[PDB]
Amino acid sequence: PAVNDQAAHDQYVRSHGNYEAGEQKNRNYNWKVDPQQHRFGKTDKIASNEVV
Amino acid sequence: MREVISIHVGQGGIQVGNACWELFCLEHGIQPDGQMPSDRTIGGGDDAFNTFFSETGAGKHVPRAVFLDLEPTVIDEVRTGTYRQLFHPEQLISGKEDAANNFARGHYTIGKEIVDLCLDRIRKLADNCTGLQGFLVFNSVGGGTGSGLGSLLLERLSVDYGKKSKLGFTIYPSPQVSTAVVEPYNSILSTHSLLEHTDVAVMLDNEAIYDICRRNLDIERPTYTNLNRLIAQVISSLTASLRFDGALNVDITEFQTNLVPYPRIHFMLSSYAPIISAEKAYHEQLSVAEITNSAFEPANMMAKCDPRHGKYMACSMMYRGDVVPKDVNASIATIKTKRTIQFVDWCPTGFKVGINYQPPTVVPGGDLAKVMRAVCMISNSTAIAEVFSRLDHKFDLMYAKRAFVHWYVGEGMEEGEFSEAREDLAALEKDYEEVGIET
Amino acid sequence: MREVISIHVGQGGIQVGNACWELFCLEHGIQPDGQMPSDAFNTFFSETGAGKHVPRAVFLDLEPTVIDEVRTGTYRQLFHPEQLISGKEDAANNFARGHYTIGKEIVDLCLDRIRKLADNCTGLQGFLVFNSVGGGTGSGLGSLLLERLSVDYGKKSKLGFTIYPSPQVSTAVVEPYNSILSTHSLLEHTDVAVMLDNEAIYDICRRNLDIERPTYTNLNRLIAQVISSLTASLRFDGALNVDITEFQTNLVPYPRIHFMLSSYAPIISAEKAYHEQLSVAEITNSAFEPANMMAKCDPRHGKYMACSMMYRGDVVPKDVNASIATIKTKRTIQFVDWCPTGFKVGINYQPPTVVPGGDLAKVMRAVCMISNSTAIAEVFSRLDHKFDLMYAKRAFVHWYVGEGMEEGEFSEAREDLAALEKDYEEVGIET
Amino acid sequence: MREIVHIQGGQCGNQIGAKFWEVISDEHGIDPTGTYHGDSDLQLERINVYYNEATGGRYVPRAILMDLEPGTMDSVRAGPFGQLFRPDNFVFGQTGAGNNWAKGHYTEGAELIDSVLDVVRKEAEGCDCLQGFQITHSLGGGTGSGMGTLLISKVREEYPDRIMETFSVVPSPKVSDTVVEPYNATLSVHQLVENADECMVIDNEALYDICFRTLKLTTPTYGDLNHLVSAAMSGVTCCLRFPGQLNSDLRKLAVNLIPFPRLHFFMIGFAPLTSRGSQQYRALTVPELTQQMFDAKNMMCAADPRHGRYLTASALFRGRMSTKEVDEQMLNVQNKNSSYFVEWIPNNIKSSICDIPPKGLKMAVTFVGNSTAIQEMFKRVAEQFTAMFRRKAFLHWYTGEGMDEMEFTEAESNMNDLVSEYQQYQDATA
Amino acid sequence: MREIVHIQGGQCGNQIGAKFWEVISDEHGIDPTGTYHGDSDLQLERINVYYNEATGGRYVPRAILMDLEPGTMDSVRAGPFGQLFRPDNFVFGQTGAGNNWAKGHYTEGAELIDSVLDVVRKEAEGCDCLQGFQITHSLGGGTGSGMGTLLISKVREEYPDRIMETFSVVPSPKVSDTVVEPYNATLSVHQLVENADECMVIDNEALYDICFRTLKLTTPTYGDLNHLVSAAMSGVTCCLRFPGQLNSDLRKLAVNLIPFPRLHFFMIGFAPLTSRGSQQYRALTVPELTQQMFDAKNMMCAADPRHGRYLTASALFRGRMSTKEVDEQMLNVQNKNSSYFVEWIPNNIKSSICDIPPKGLKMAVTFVGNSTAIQEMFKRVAEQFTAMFRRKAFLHWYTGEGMDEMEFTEAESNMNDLVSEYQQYQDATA
Ligand SMILES: Nc1nc2c(ncn2[C@@H]2O[C@H](COP(=O)(O)OP(=O)(O)OP(=O)(O)O)[C@@H](O)[C@H]2O)c(=O)[nH]1
Ligand SMILES: Nc1nc2c(ncn2[C@@H]2O[C@H](COP(=O)(O)OP(=O)(O)OP(=O)(O)O)[C@@H](O)[C@H]2O)c(=O)[nH]1
Ligand SMILES: Nc1nc2c(ncn2[C@@H]2O[C@H](COP(=O)(O)OP(=O)(O)O)[C@@H](O)[C@H]2O)c(=O)[nH]1
Ligand SMILES: Nc1nc2c(ncn2[C@@H]2O[C@H](COP(=O)(O)OP(=O)(O)O)[C@@H](O)[C@H]2O)c(=O)[nH]1
Ligand SMILES: [Mg+2]
Ligand SMILES: [Mg+2]
Repeated sequence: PAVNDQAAHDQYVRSHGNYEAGEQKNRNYNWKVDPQQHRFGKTDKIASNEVV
Repeated sequence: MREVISIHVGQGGIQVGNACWELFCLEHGIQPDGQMPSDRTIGGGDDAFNTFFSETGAGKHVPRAVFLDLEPTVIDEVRTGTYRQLFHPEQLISGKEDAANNFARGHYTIGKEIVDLCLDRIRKLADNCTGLQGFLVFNSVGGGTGSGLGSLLLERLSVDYGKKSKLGFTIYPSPQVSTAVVEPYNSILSTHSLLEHTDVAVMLDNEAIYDICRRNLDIERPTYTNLNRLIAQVISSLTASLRFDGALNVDITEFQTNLVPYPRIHFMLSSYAPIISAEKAYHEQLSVAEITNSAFEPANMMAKCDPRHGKYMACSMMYRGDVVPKDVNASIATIKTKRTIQFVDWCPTGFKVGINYQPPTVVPGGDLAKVMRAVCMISNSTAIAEVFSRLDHKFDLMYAKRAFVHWYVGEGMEEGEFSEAREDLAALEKDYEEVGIET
Repeated sequence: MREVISIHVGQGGIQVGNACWELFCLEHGIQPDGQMPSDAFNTFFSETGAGKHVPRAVFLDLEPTVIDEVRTGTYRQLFHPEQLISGKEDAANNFARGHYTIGKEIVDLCLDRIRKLADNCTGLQGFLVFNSVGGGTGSGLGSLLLERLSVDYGKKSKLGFTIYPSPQVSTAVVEPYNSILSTHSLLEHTDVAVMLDNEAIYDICRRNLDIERPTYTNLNRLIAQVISSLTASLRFDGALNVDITEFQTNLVPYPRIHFMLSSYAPIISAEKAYHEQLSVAEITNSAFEPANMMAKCDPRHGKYMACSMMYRGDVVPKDVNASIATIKTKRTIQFVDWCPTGFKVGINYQPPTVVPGGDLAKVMRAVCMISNSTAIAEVFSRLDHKFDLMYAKRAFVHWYVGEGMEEGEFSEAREDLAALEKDYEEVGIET
Repeated sequence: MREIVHIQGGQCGNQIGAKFWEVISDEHGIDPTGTYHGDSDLQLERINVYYNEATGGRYVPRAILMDLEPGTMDSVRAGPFGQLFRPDNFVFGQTGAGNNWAKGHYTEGAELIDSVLDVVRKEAEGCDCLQGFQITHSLGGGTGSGMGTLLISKVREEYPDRIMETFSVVPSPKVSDTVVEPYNATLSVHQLVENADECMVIDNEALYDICFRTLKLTTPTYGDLNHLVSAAMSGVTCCLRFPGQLNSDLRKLAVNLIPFPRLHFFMIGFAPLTSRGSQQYRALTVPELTQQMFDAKNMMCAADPRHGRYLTASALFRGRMSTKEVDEQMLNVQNKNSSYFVEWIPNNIKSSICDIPPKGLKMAVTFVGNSTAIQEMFKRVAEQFTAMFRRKAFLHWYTGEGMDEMEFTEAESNMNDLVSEYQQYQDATA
Repeated sequence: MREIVHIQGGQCGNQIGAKFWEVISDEHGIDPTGTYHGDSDLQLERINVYYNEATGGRYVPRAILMDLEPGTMDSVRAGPFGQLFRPDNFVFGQTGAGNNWAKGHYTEGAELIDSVLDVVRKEAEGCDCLQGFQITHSLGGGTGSGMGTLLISKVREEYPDRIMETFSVVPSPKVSDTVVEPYNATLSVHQLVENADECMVIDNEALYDICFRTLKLTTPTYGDLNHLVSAAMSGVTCCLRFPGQLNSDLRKLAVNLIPFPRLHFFMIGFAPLTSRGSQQYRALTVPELTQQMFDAKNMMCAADPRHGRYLTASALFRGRMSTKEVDEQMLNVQNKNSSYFVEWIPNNIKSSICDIPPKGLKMAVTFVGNSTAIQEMFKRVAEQFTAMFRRKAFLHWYTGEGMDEMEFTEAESNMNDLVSEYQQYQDATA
C-alpha cells in the first residue's frame, strides 16, 4: 500500500490543508476548561423569587 | 400518554432515521441494547420516554418505528450492527428487488406486495398506543422506492385513519447538484401524492446543509453522516415539548392550526441555530438576541430558497434552554422594526413561540458543542415557489422529447399521468402567486 | 456602557493595531490568552460570561501573510477566529484592484461582521478606522468601507487615523496616484482625520529616544500611546471628561475642514528623563514646539483654528490654565481672528502605562495635543505637484484603466484637491 | 438474493473470464481450491451473488464455459484456478467453427446448444431470485460471435424481464488477425442491438495504448490486457456485493444511462492506473481521480470522446471519501465542458459510492459513459464491409451453409440505420 | 495560495533549473530524497508556493522539463537532486533542433508541444490559486528560443490575466559560441516583446566578468554562473515565500516597474559578493550593500548602466534591518546621482524588506532595474543581423521549413521600433 501514517497526515494537513472525510479543524488551542464538557455560553445570573 | 409513530421508507429516509434514533436513546439515557444502564436502572422513574418508546413489561424499551425498503443492503446492515437488539425483529420489512430509481416500479409492480405487511405492523403499533398524536414520515423524493412506496403508504393511511395528522420530512433535489439523472421525473409524480395526503411538508435539500457544515462547523469534506446529525436535532427540537416540562408547551396538533392558512398551502422550510463548533463556541455570548437574529439569516436556511424574494406568512420558532419569556418578546419586537423582513399584509401577528427547559444534548465524539440555548424555526413563506418552478423547468426540457419514458410505460404507468402531474404543479404555482398579492 | 469599534485594514493598519491591542490588553490587565487573573474594559472588550474577553475589532487584508502571523503568534487566543478576514490575491498597489475587481467580493463579509458587532454593542460612540493611504488595499477597501458605512449607519461618528506619504521619503513609486483618490473618498465620509506620516516620527525618535536605527515597531508604539491617551476619557475617571462626540463639537469649524495633525509630549528616553522634573509648563510647550509635530508640517506657516489638549496624570486644573495664558501671550503662536477662545481641555487621572521592552520611560504627566491649523495645505499642495508631474504624460495609467476605472476620475480628484486648497486659502484670510 | 450468472464463449471470452474469476476470488478471499481464507466478515456477507454452495462447504462459481474445440478449454483447466469450476459445466463440441459465423450460428452451433441451454436453465432455476445475465465474447471470431449471439436470443425468449450484460471486444483495423472480420462483426451487431440490454465495447487497440503509455511497460501480452478488462468488470457489480453510501445495482445503471431503447452501447475505463516507478509520486484524492477518469486517452475504446457529445455518463467510486467532494467535482467538469455535454438533459452524470475499495488500493474508480463518439467505430467497420461485399469476396462460405445474400444486405442496412439514428442527437438542439 | 509553476527548456534552461531547484530545496530544508528535514517552523508554512503533494511524507516540485533531445535530461536525472522531479514531467523528442529556430517552432515544435501544453494544463488545473508562470531559457539557441516562446504564446492565449516571468540569456558578441545567433535571437525577441510580462536579460560575458573580477576565482565553470543566476532568481520571490516588513509579490513589481506596456525588459544583480580571501575583512552594513548594488560592474548584462538613465528601480532586502536606514540610503543615492535618474518620475526607487536571510548570509539584496541603457544590447544584435541578412547568408535553412523573408523583415522592423520608442524617453523631459 505504501500509505502515510498520522505523523505525515498531520504535517500535510498543516501544509496544504487537505482533510479526511468529515474531519474537524483543530486550531490547537490551550484550554483551562474541558472542551468535551462545559456548556460554552454566557448565562445571566438568575436570582430566586424576588417579588416576594 | 402521548405517542407519535415514525415511518422510514427508502435509503434516504432510513439513514436519516438511524441518526435520529441515536440521539433519542442518548437523550433519555437508554443504551443501544435497549436496557438502561445497570447503575441507575430504577433512577429514571418519570416516563418521559413514553412519547417515542414503549415499555416491554420487564426491562428494555422498544422504539415506535418501522423500517421499509425493497433493497436488502441497508436494512440487513442495521441487523448486523450494534443496534440489532433495539428494534423489534419483524418490524424491519425487507424486500428482494430494488425499485432502481423507477417510480412505476415502486408504485405498481413491487410496492403493492409490501404495503400489505406494513399496515399490519402499523395496526399492531397503533393499538398499543392510546393517545396517538400523529405520524412522522421520512423519505427522499428523488428516489424510486422513496417516492413510490411513500405515495402508496400516505394514500393508504389517509383512509385507514382519516383525521390523524401526518408530517412529511422529505428531501427534495438540490438546485444544481444531483445524484441521479431522472429524478426530476419522479419528483413531480411524488409531489402529486403528498399534496392532498400530507398535512405538513418540510423542505430539506442538500446544498444548504453542505454550506452550514463548511461555514459554521468548519468541515471542508462533509459526508452523509454529518448531514443526518443536523437533521436529527431539528426533529428532537420540534418534539421536545411533548416530553419535557416548559413554560409554553406546543403539541403536534398545534402546527396546522397556526401554520396552514389555506389547505393547499402547507409546504414550509426549516431553520436551526446556533450551529457552532467547540473551537469558537466560547468566544461569543450566545445571547437570546443574537441566536434569534441568525435564524432569519438567509445563509442558515435549511433549504436553498431566498426568503428575501417573497413575503412571510407564519413562523413557529421554538426555544429550548434557559430562555426567559421577557427576552424573546424584546427580540421579536426588534425583528418587526427591521425592514428587509416583510410579512404579508393580512397577517398582523405571525409568530408562534415555544419555550422549553431541557437544554439540547450532543452526541459524544460528535461535531457540535453543547450550548445552553438553541432555537428551531419552521417558516411558511411565499418564496418556496422557486423550488417548484425550477423543477418544472427541468422536467419540461426532458419531457419535450419523451426522454426515458419507455422505462415508465413498461412498468404499468399510463402515458397520461405525466401530463396531469404537470398541471397540478402549475395549479400550485397560481395558488402561491395569488395568495401573496396585495389587497 | 459606552463602546467603540475599531477597523484595521491593510498592512499598516494591521501592524499598528497589533501595538494598539497589546497596549490596551496590558493597560486593562488582560493576558494575551484573553483570561483575566483574579468595568473600565467594557469600552474595548466584551465579556463572554465565563473567563476570557473578545476585542471589538475586525482585521482586513487581501494578502494572507500578515494575518497568518496573528493566527500563529502569541495572540492567536485573543481574537475571534472568523473576524480575521483574509483574501487570496493582494491588490498590489493598484487602487482600482482594491475598489473595482476584488474589493467587491470581500466587503460584504466585512459589513456582515461589523453589523454583528454593532448589534451586540448598545452604547456605540463611534468608529475607529486605521489604514495606509499610499497603498492599494488600504486606500481601496477603506474607501469602500467608508462608503458603505456612511449609508448603513448614517450619523455615527467615524475617525480616520490615516498615514499620508512623507515629503521626500517613500517606498512605492505610484503612491502619489492613489493617495488623491483616497483623499476624495474620505473627504466627505470621515468626520475627523489625523495625519501620521512616517518621516516626522523618524525625526522624533532620533531626536528624543536617541536611536539611530528605528523600525516600524518603534513607530507604531507612539501611535498606540496617542490612541490610548485620546480614548482614556471614555474609560477612566477624571476632573474634565471629553467624549468622542465632543470632538465633532469643538474642532471642525466647517464641514469640509476636518483634517488635523497631532503631537505628544513628553517623550524622553529613560537615561535622561529623570534629570528633569518635567513639570506641566514644560510638557505644554514641547507639544507646541514645531519640531515635535507628528506630521512633517510647519505650524508656523499658518494660523490656528482650534486646539484640544488631553492631560493625563496628577495635573492640577489651575496649572493648565496658566499654561494657556503663557501660550496665548507668546507671539509666535497666533490664532485666527474669529476664534477668541481656542482651547478645549480634558484631564484624566490615569497615569501613562509602560510596555516592557519599550523605549519610553514612565512619567507622572503627559499631554496629547490635536491641532486644526491652516498649515495642512502644504502637504496637499506638494502631493498635487507630484501628481501633476506624474500625470503630464499619463504614466502608469493603463494599469488602473485595465481594472475598470474611468479616465476622468484622476481629473475629478485633481479638481477636488484644488477646491479643498482654495477653501483653506479663503478661510485663512482675515475679516 | 439478486444473484447473476456468467457465460463465456470462444477463445477471447474464455481468457477474459479465466482472469475475471481470479480477480473476484482474491477480493472475497477464495483460494483456487474453493476454501475461504479471508479476514473480514464482509467478504462472506454477499457471496451468494457469484458463487454456489456445495456439500462440505466449498464454493463453486456459477459459470458456463462453452466453445466448439477443446484447445482453449483444455488449457484453462490445466492452469491455475482450473479446479474452481464444476467439471460438468464444461460443454464443448469436437469440430470447431472455423471463423465462420454461419457455421457457428446455423449448422454446427445450433446443434450443440441443446445441451448448454439445459445447464444454463438449471443454473438460473435453482437460484433464489435471478437478477440478470452477463456475457463475455468477441465479435471478431466464429464461435464467439456466432454461438454467442444465438445464445442471447434464446435466453431472452425465456427470461423477458431479466437484464443482460455483454463485454464485447470488437476488432479495430490497426490490429487485425483475421481477414473476414468485417463480415462476422457486422452480422453480430445486428442481433446484439435487438436483444442485449447493455453492451460494453472493448478495443485491443486502446488496451495496448493504455498499457504502453499509462503503465509504461514495454512488453504487454494477452495476460495483461485480460487483467485491465477484469478490473472494470468487477467494478460495475462492486456496490452489489458491498455496502455503501449510495447503492446502485445493474438495473439502476440501465435506467439512468439509456434515454432511448436502441442506444445502449457504452465505453468503459478504470482509474487509478500508475506505473511502478511513478506510484510513490502520486497522491490518491478525489480531485485527481476525476481527472484521469475523464481523460480521453484512458477510455478502453478507440473512439475519441471529444469528437462528440456525452448523452450521459456514470461513475462508480470505491473506498472512503466524502460525498461533498464527489458531488462538487462532477458538477465542475460538466460546467467547464458544457460543449461536450448535450444540453437538453440537465446534470447528465450519475455518481455512486461504495465503502470497500479493491485489493491493495485506498481508492478506485470505474467509469461507464454513453457518448455519441461511438459512431466512429461502426462507420470504419462498415467501410471495410462495403468494399469487401461489393465484390462478393469470401462469400461462398456463407452462401454454402444455408444463409443467402439477402441477410447480408439486411444486416448492413440495420447497422447503417443505427449510426444515422445515433448521430441525429449529436446535432439535435432544444 | 498564490503559487507558481516552473517551466525550463533547452540545455541552458535545464542547467539553470537544476541549480535553482537545488538552491530552493536547501533553503526550504528539503533533502535530495524529498523528505522535509527543516529546523524552524517558518520553513514549512509557505512550501505550497513551490512544492506539491506526494504520499510517504515527501514533497515534489511543480516543474516541467522540456527539450527536443534526451541528452541533457538523462544527465540531470542522474545528478544530484535529480530524483525530485516526476518522470511524467520529463518530455523529450528524439531529433533535436540543431540551432534552427524554424525547426524548433514550426516543424518539430508543433508536433511535440501538445504534451507539454497538456502537462502545463494539468498543473494549472491542480494548483489552488495560480499566481503566474516563470521560464528559464536562452534566446541564442534553436529548441529553446523557438519552442519556449511558442509555449509563451500558447500559455498567454490560454491564461490572459496571469503573470509571467522569463529569464533570457541572450547572445553576446564578445563571447559567441554560434555563427547563426542573430537570426533566432531577433526572431525570439519579436515574439517575446508581445507576450512576456516580465523579462530579465542575462549575458554570459557579464557573468564571466563578475566571477573573474569580484569573486576573484581562477577557473569559473558553468556551475558558478548557474549559482549566481539561481540566487538572483530566488531573491525575487524570497519575500513572497517568507514574511517581511513589507511584502511584495510579482504583481506589485510590475505595476511599480513598467510605466508603459512595451517597456518590460530589466537587468538584475545581486549583493553582497566577495572573494574567499577578503570575507573576514569586509563589514556588512546597509550603505555598503547599496553601494555594491548600484556599482556598475555588478550588473548581469554587457550594457553599461552609466550610458543611460534609470526609469524605475526596485531593491528587495533580505534579513533583519531598520526601515529608516534603507529609506535614507535610497534617498541619499537618488540625490547624489540625480543625473542618472530621469526627472519626470519623482522618487523612482522602490524598496522591500524580508526578514528571512539567505542560507549563508546575514544580509543580501536583489536589484532589478528598468534603465534606458538596455538598448545597446538590442543595437548590437541588430547590426549583426542586418549584416548577415543583406547577403541572405544562412537563410536557406530557415526558408526551407515554411519561413520566408516577410517575417524576418517584420521582426527587424519591430526590433528597431522598440529601440526607438525605448530611447525616446531618455531625451524626453518635463
Ligand atoms: N440527506 C441525505 N440524502 C440522501 C441520502 N441518501 C440518499 N439521499 C438522497 O436520495 C436520492 C436518491 O434516493 P436514494 O435515497 O439514494 O434511494 P431511494 O430513495 O431509497 O430510492 P431507490 O434508489 O430506488 O432505492 C439522492 O439524490 C440523494 O439526494 C442521505 O444519506 N442523506
Ligand atoms: N507607520 C507604519 N506604516 C506602515 C507600516 N507598514 C506599512 N506602512 C505604510 O504603508 C505604505 C504602503 O502600503 P502598505 O500598507 O504597506 O500596503 P497595503 O496598504 O496593505 O496595500 P497592499 O500592499 O496592496 O496590500 C507605506 O508607504 C508605509 O508608509 C508600518 O508597520 N508602520
Ligand atoms: N483481450 C484478448 N483478446 C484476444 C485474446 N485472444 C484473441 N483475442 C482477439 O480476438 C480476435 C480473434 O477472436 P477469436 O479468439 O478467434 O474468436 P473465436 O474464434 O470465437 O474464439 C483477435 O483479433 C484477437 O485480437 C485474449 O486472450 N485476450
Ligand atoms: N549560464 C549558462 N549558460 C549556458 C549553459 N550551457 C549553455 N549555455 C549558453 O547557451 C548557449 C547555447 O544555447 P543552446 O543550449 O544550444 O540553446 P538550444 O539549442 O535552444 O538548447 C551558449 O552560448 C552558452 O553560452 C549553462 O550551463 N549556464
Ligand atoms: Mg435504495
Ligand atoms: Mg500590502
